[PDB]
Amino acid sequence: TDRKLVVGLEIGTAKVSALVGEILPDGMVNIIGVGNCPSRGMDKGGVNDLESVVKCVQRAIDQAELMADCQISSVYLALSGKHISCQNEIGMVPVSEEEVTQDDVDSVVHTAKSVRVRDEHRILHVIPQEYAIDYQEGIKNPVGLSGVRMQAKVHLITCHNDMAKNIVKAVERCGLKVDQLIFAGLAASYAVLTEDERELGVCVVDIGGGTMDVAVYTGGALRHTKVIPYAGNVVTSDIAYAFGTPPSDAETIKVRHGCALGSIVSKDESVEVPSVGGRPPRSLQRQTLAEVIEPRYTELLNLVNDEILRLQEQLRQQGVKHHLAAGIVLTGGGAQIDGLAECAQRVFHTQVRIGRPLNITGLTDYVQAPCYSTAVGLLHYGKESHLG
Ligand SMILES: Nc1ncnc2c1ncn2[C@@H]1O[C@H](COP(=O)(O)OP(=O)(O)O)[C@@H](O)[C@H]1O
Ligand SMILES: [Mg+2]
Repeated sequence: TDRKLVVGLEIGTAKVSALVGEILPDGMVNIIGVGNCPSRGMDKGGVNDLESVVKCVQRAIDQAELMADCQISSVYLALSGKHISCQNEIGMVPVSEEEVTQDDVDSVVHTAKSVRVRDEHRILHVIPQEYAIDYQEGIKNPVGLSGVRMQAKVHLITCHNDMAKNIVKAVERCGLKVDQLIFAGLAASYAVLTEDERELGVCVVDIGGGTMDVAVYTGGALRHTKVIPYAGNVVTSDIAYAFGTPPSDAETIKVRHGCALGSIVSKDESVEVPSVGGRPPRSLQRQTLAEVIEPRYTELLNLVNDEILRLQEQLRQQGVKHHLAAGIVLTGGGAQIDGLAECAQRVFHTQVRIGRPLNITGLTDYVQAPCYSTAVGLLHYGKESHLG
């Protein structure tokens, strides 16, 4: 008769995004409300001023609430940060009456997640990877099948206990309930990935301001989750230091004229820059600016490439699919720079594409930017939370 709504909120380093979407019978999300606000009160270490973030959240909430003609009461909250980690466990149970029932599934996943976890961490996501019923490896939906012993591979995403307290207080002080805390990198791949790319094998890199969220899917299952604490802010620091310009201006010139490949930028495109110390403005070439951006971006993607390969090795020792036939998907705000899909192709030596949010309709023009990957992914994750 009506409409099922899902609202996602991302309190980022520079933007606070609130998205309102309808669940359609398709499985697509009809985005009917957008809310943007400059994220005031958050360092990269986290929240430094609660009252500022409360006004920021309710501002973004009020705009999307009015644009959608609804009443937001609960949200799906994103969560980024340095102290996010992962681990993989393996459980095994005797199959009840030699036919896999739901209680068989629930206990083997329970015995996998009931393990010692990284010092000062709690389980944020319990994601089963695949099941093995009597040496039929790689089973996704195993309920109903026959067998004696069943193995389950479960992927655990863990986070520090306190790293969410501030942003939960911020949202709760706006009269809103937190439906669930979602890892930002997880929601990102929910938005930019197709299901066949997970089957073929892919690696998503959510490139924000302070973190690079990396997820690796092989054989249709999430294999790895890694947070690298170096992103677009380190690139901005290079421009501010290599040219002697305020970081507020180094951020402007990077988004306005930056490029990850000095190979493709012309020699006659010249940019102007305000200098520090009240000293006269300087004039540099777009190519020279790209010659500063390229070494850092290459170094960052090599950190991801180094993480992909050593994971691929350990997967080879375990007899699990490992090849990334779908390639690399770079997403996030830091992935929107020119020439990046080409700079990454020289690093990973495979197909690279810049992914935007998928599977959406309505106000798609407002959230089609790769920086909206996490925000849209909160809508899809919450949609899957409903139908289940
Ligand atoms: N057109 C662009 N070119 C290069 N970098 C960009 C561009 N747009 C945004 N960025 C970078 O992306 C980062 C912000 O991405 P975002 O996903 O909003 O961060 P977070 O996930 O931490 O909130 C900033 O560091 C910014 O410099
Ligand atoms: Mg982002």
